[PDB]
Amino acid sequence: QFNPYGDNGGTILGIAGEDFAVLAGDTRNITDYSINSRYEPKVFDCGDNIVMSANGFAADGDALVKRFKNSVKWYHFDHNDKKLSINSAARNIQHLLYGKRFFPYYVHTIIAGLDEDGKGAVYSFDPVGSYEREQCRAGGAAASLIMPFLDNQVNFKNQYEPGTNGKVKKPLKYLSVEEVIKLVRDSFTSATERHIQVGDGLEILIVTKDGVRKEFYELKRD
Amino acid sequence: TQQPIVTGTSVISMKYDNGVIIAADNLGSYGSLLRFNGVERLIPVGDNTVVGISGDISDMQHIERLLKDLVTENAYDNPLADAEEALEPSYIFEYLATVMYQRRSKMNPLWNAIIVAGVQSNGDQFLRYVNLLGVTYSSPTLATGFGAHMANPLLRKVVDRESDIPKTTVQVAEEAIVNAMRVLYYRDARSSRNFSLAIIDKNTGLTFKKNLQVENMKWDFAKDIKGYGTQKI
Amino acid sequence: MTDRYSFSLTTFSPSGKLGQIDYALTAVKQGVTSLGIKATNGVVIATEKKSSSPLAMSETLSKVSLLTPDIGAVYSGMGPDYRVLVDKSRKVAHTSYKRIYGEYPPTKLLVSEVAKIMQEATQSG
Amino acid sequence: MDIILGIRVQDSVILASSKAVTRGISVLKDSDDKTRQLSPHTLMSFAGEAGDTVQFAEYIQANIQLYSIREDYELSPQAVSSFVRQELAKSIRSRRPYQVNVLIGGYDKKKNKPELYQIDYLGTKVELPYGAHGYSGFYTFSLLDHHYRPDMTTEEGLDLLKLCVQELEKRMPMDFKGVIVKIVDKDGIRQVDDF
Amino acid sequence: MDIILGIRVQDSVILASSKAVTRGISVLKDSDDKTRQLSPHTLMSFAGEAGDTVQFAEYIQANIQLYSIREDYELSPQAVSSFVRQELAKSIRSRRPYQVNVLIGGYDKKKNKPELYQIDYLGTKVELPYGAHGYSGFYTFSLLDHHYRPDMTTEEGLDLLKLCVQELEKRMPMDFKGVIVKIVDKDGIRQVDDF
Amino acid sequence: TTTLAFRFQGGIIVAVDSRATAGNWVASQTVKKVIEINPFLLGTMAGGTVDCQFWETWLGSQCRLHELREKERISVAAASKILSNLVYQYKGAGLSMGTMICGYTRKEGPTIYYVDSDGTRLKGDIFCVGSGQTFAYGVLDSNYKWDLSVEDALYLGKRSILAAAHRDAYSGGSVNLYHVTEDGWIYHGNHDVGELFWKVKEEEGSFNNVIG
Amino acid sequence: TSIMAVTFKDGVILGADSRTTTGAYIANRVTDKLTRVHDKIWCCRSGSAADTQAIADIVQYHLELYTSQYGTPSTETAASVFKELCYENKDNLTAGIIVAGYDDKNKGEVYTIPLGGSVHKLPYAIAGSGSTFIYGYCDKNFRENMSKEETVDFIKHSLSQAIKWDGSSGGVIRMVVLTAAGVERLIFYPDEYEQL
Amino acid sequence: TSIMAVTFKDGVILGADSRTTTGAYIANRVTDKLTRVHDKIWCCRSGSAADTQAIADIVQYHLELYTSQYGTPSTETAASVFKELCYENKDNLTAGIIVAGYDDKNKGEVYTIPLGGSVHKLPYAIAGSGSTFIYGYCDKNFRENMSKEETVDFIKHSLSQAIKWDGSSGGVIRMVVLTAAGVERLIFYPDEYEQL
Amino acid sequence: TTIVGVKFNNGVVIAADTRSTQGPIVADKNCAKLHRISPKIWCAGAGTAADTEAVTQLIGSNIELHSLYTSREPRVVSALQMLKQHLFKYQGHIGAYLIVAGVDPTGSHLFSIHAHGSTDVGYYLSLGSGSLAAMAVLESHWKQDLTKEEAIKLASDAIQAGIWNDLGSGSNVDVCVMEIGKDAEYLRNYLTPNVREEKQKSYKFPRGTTAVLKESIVNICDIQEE
Amino acid sequence: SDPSSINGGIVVAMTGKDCVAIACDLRLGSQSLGVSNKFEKIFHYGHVFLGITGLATDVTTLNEMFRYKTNLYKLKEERAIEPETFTQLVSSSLYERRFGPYFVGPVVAGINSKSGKPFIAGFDLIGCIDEAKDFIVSGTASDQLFGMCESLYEPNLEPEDLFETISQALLNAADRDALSGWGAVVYIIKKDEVVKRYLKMRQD
Ligand SMILES: [Mg+2]
Ligand SMILES: [Mg+2]
Ligand SMILES: [Mg+2]
Repeated sequence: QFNPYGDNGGTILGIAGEDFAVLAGDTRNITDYSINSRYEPKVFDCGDNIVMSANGFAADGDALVKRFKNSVKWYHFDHNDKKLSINSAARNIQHLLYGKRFFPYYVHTIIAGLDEDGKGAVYSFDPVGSYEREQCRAGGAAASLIMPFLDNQVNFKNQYEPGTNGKVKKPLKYLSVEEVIKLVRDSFTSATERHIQVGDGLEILIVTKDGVRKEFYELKRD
Repeated sequence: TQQPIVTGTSVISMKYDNGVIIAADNLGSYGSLLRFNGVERLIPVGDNTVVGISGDISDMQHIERLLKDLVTENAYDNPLADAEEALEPSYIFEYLATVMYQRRSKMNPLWNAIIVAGVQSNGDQFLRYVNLLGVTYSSPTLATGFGAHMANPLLRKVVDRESDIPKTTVQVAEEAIVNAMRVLYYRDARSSRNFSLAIIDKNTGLTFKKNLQVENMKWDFAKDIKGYGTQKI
Repeated sequence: MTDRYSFSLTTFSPSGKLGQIDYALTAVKQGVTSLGIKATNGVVIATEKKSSSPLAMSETLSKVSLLTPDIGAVYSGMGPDYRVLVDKSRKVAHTSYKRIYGEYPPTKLLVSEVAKIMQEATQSG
Repeated sequence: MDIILGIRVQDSVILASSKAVTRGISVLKDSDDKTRQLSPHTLMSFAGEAGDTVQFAEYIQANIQLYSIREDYELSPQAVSSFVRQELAKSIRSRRPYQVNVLIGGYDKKKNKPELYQIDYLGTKVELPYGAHGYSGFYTFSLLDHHYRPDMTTEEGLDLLKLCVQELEKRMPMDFKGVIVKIVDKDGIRQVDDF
Repeated sequence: MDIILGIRVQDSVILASSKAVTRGISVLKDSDDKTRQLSPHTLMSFAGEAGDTVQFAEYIQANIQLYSIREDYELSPQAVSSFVRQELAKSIRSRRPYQVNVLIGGYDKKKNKPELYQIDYLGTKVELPYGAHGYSGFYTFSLLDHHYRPDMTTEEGLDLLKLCVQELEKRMPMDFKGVIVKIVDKDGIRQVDDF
Repeated sequence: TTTLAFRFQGGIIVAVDSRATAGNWVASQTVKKVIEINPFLLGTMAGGTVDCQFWETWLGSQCRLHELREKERISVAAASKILSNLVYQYKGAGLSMGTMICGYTRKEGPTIYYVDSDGTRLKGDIFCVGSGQTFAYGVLDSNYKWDLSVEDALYLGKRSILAAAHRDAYSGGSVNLYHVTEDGWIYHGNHDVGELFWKVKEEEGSFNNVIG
Repeated sequence: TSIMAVTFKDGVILGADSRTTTGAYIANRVTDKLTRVHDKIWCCRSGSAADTQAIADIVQYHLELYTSQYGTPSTETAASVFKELCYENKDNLTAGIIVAGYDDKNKGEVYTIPLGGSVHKLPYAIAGSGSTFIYGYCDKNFRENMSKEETVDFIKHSLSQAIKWDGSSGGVIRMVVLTAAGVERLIFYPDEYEQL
Repeated sequence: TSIMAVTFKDGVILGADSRTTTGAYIANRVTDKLTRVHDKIWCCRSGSAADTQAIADIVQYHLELYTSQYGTPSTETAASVFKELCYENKDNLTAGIIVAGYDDKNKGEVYTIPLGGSVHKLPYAIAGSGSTFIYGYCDKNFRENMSKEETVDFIKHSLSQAIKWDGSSGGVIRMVVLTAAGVERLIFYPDEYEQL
Repeated sequence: TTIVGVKFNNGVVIAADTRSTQGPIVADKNCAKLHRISPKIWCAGAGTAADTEAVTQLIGSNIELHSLYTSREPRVVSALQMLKQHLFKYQGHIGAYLIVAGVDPTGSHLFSIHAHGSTDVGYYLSLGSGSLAAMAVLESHWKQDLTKEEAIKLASDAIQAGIWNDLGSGSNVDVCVMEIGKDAEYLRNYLTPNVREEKQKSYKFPRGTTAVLKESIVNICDIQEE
Repeated sequence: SDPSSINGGIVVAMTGKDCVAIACDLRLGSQSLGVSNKFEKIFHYGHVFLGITGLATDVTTLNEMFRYKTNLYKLKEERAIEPETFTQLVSSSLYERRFGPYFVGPVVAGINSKSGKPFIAGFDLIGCIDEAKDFIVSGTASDQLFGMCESLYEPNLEPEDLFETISQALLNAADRDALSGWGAVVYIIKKDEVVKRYLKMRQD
């Protein structure tokens, strides 16, 4: 029997800052126990200061990203070059995904950017289009290895202030872009060690009011 | 949904400093039967692209005709059909990739793994993969089927990353490819000795080599091997 | 056929003596002298290689035997009985210990296992 | 849903229908009325798959109400039952059939006779003195066979119906949370609010 | 069978167990006691597959009674529960396992403490203040979590148990025909004949 | 999931948990299971999916078109039936949905409709939907009265979600409260279950089994 | 697998390819499928390697113990011991074995034992996946009482074709000659037989 | 079924057995598997009889209408029409067809179309269940530019072996010779070919 | 898993990677896959990890007893025969795929064993999920009359091909060299090309960060005197 | 259906400077239903500690079994069993049920009384030993524990620092697993003192 789906592995990570956002993802592409490419870009700049990644089955991922980019283009034509806000992009993506509700895009989609008040934003989608704005979201193969670490080190979960002994929580202080990138890199380094489908390279896209910037880092190739 | 009937095995390829090399044996298998020994599985499109195809041969022949039709269509009302508006590898690939994914989405795939190798207008090496699922990826070395498991490891010792491409000459790259084809002949039960090799260079253009053979094979050591454990005679 | 001797051949006499054990000890008494001495940093065991004939190669007959890498044994009495005990002692060190704990048994516990085999020949049918 | 009974006596038709609505592991409601008034003197109780039951019942109701307006005339219970049967008979060979069993209790004003029709989801119609759907008949029919008379009063019909419900409450494993009883006669449709 | 509850209060253990016995489509009995006295101060209620339940319960009973005679001594509830768990743990890897869940309510005369043990058919033992098997816990545990106190009297335990049974009677689809309640304390085992 | 909604003197209380799981994996602790259809209508999300999100925001579009055409607030009966008629068209296709459409109008008063992907549409006073519904039902049934205060009713809904969040493995995260009045719904905050549990345990004396 | 045994004037010759595949992967390209159960009684193995090895090892044991008591066994006796194992354990075995041997009294003999466990004495036998493609060729080209050189050419040409068409077969062509003179091993490489 | 088409000096010859079985029962022992789609373009049929007949009938229609408009079609054209049907309807067809024809410009040509719907131009082609047994024989014995008498002997000997080993094949050996001279039918009976 | 064996002039060498996995998760990043059957008979295992260890210990134990019984150093063929007959009895249910190598009075030997009980002889072999990557390297560079230094280089290069290209294999390269007339040298972590880079941050917590309910001393000691 | 994830639960073990730490959650459940918040998964036989995740009836059975075996070991050997020896015993015991296994994920932890060397080990259900230097994880949230441990862990932590690391590793892993939580216990083990701490965590 023909199986139209596949698993190209990979892992992605979106983190929303106070006035910035990052969307990171490893550059390894795989099938089963074989490596297809050590550098196959997964996170894309879609214009209008939005970055997107559709992780899972690469064919559906590429199709969705292509269709969303196309949606941004036609939004400009139809509405007098109006900038597509991140919240509007998110709703538009829901409809793209739910459009194939009964033959889904087999991907866990994440977009990142800035909201209309200039604050950092990350949106997270399941394969059939259920979505939510979030502060922190890892997706893909090593998502289960990364999220608990982020709950602890970003939201300071289970951490309390010494001396009080469980009475006072650690205060939720804001993280700088340099501080976030450290957590992103350590998440992927750790994920590379313990997950076979994660490695080769890490590509991070950082979104600010100034625009989209890229950063690449080597990962273990075994 | 179908099942492949007459099949072609590995297609292997790699980038080098001035272009790309691609190779594929001349066998059309019918299950375990090595039915057709004169099947060309590298199909050149113009003078700047070669599409290597593995998998179902009837679907390959269909793709072959689509490309032949693509060239015809590109020439229509196109005074620059042999110049600025000639077909690029990136155009040819994107077209196939669209078709492959559309077909999988109608649950009626072209049962193939395709590698489009070529050189662009600006001299850039083009090497990208697409298969029956519409999955695409690019890499300094690309291989289908058994090639992915045996050829890539060998080819990656030559070009392990992007920065190794300018350091690799056409003689070193062709040597690696020809060796990989020998390794596949040793170890792939659906391969043949006869194969075709194509080089697309930005300077010397398209060089298409037919009727090549795997040579310099090591078999002499077989005479010493006896039994399966305890047997001496 | 069948082993129809399913009853003890070693039994208590009126005086409370187990005859066959006493007679076994008499057979040990006739046997060639062997000894053992324990030092602070080692132990030594020794015996005489009583050659039955000068034509016989006494190197082939090993009275002192390795049981485990850290345990050795020597005997006095009937050689064949010793030989089979060494075979059983080597095996029991594996079956009832090494294959369970992943290490060789301590001296006292292997001795205990050997003793158990010899006791059973003193009570079994 | 679960239990729906019907009994035609001398001058009226009585329909009893359970109140329970169970969805999986929990009883979501214990006061559900599994019936619709098709016309002033025609009532239809129903039981079957979730959604289909009400969707069908309301669809029939709308069609009969449309006929009542167009012709300024009430269709006979027989005519309504034939219409309903045909819809179910059409339904069974559809892409997705209605999984609904119904009882149609009506009073024919022309003939001055009560009438009870039993129709299953296949479109199997039968006119009866007393009827049921599902496992309800297994428990009740032996009692009805014994006690039923065609010249029973409405008060006697209700007593015989109480005996049926008691037997169901005793021997059925499922708790159907009692029944809503409705009477159809020459004066129309009314509900017995204490049962 | 269906619902079995247990609650350990200050000075006693209370076991409630349904009375219904359904075999397929009919309720064959509405007064079934799903419990056995293992020793004077130890009671075991049980629920599971037909036949296996009673066969197991009586087998355990015989073994504990045998121990009581041999040693002229009553085993502690803990000791009995450990014995019972082992039998079920042995059972699960048998050719045909016992499909039986049990609650063991006992009063330890040495420690002067009530004890309630919950053991499923796999041999999963847990000592609890209150326990249940099957779907019983889904409805009742939220009420017990809210109201339960370790220093409750036996009369308060029964009131909390009535509230649990009422919730089961309201929201469960199956009619379990009420419960037989038994109390285990320093004076032994007795049945609450009105509930 | 655990979602409940009940009618009372002061209108409707809607309470939901916040957990979302994919198998044993907790995907999210911050999920919004109350859809804000419009300023006067609420819907709950139990069922497993986008299906409730997608089709209830769509419902909001239909309710808006209704009151544009009819120059009048849509009834809770009409709004709920638009949804039930829609999902009934998709019956068999595999939609997974269990929702309470909650509202408060002049002609109806406070009204709750349970809508289901099987096509079921039930009016009622108390509803509980999700994997932890049975736990929520226990607390509701034993403590519910029509003459509850808005303060006590809000607490009852909160406490009933907590009861489920504790026992049901697939429920938890945090509790979202809403109070539906005739002039519209009023949000009554997000309540972390972790903090709420210890707060309730101490103040109420409940959960004596648990060591705190 | 492509295996065959052919009787001729001076005795018998066993022939085989050397390819062993796990699916389409060639696990071993230099396999020795010609295996010795006695001095001048050999066999060609096809089917499950684990099974045919396990059988061959047991047969070798039986013929060793037979020789210790009753002297050299006949080729027929060897075939019977093979058959007894294959037939009685047919439900748990996937073995197609050709038994070939040389007596002085009986000279060259060939026995084939297919899946069922049946025995068939033949002038020559072919077996294995690749044998299907050479039934026509072998039938047309076989003659009785061939010379050693003719029989080697017959086997070499036959297995050459089997290898050419069967993907499961390949590598070197191994042969073992059984005559009064003794036991001679032969090997023929791809460059030799492919050009035939 | 055992079918083959062989090109030679003067043109091409198609050859086939005559056995059609339903399981182990021979439904027709005198089947004519050599079927005419045009004057000098014929085909050998294997697989589903209903399918191969339905295809052949449609092809004959297409080549008849082609001839009415554009004159005599090429053997390549005929093979393309066969392929188009077989490829586009591969999910609902079980057809293995060999197309053979004679032009004056191109002379004898042979095209094989296996299950997939692929086309393969060859000097000669073999197909059908019985073809498996003669891959070795045909490969060893085929030569290009044979005479008419040599090609008849090659086909006769080949199909003889296919029939001998394949239970699905049997009966008479039918042949059709396609040359500039015209169209000649040949038949060879069991008593003739069995003794070869 | 990637495991290889390579024959050379005066002996045989085996090698292996050091990654053991549970599905896509790496359980142990420095697993030891080279097992000792006897002092000069070593083997490498792939497949079900418990089965490979278990079956080598059992045969290794029986080999030791056999060596003591016969007063002879154990032979590779004895280990081979005992392994295959055991594995065949269980018909693949014991999922042990082994490359057995060693030296004995007969000479140097190299065999492979599959779970169903089949065995193969060779000068160079490879097993496991990275066997195709490893075999590609072996087929490209192997020759007759390799030296000890060439065989170690070849064997480790074959494992590397597995480490990098196969996802089932990774981390380090273990090697064991068994030369005739010499002690076998086990080279644990012969190569280490996969050390993790220093993290960007230290995640050491401030003491008293975790909330605690109860503390107590556990009594690990025995019942005390007096 | 899947035996190893009916009851749920987790165990994690870590090494520090002259100390080891082992920790577990307290949840026992019947799939979605929480049944007990006092089901401890760590046991000890002398100074050797054993954590066991998986099917609860087997957790109980194996504990009772290793108590049985280590007690007889002690009587015959006249000394308490060591972590290295016990690990081999656990492996042996599990593999003897090769074709009818206990559905468990055991974790050994302890300090060798003679050498003073910290030791931890883990097993699959069938007996394969995973002897790691850094840490061992087990249970329904093992993926989460791998992720936590891999980033949080650093070698040679002091006992009171190691406590914070292993506690935060367990807590945050259990909060991302539906079938783990409902309390937690952490053992800090030194050569001749052991401290047991119950952690305060969310009860959902
Ligand atoms: Mg929960
Ligand atoms: Mg071949
Ligand atoms: Mg077998």
